[PDB]
Amino acid sequence: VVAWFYLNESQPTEQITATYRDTVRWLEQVRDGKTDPGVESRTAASPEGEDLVQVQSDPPVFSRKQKGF
Amino acid sequence: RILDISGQPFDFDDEMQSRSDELAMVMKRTQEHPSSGVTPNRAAQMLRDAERGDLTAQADLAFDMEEKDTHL
Repeated sequence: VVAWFYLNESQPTEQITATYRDTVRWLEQVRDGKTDPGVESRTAASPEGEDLVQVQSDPPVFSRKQKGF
Repeated sequence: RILDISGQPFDFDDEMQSRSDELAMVMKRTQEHPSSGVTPNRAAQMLRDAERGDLTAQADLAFDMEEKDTHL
């Protein structure tokens, strides 16, 4: 869709521009995390990605998993 | 022969048991400090080992406690 919009740069029709706008809106929604891109139909598999959320802390002494006292 | 308190005769040697050449190797020891980063599991493991007859980690831990803690 976006390639066809790029090719029709000399004069774009209403429907082509509307479809391109819908596509870019969907892409922005995907980027913001408001919608999932989906998985390939052949097998359920989502693309790998880096850790969006990460926290750091020192080892938790005195936790309830100690069971030493 | 010198008679023991229990009544069993034995031979008396004036030289120390630690003065033997074979025992000289174990006499030199490095005093490790197991009080760095103490964990309740670690302390429990040290006490459990000392119960069976280790007596080394517990001794080092007691030495560390008697110097690190002012009140004790």
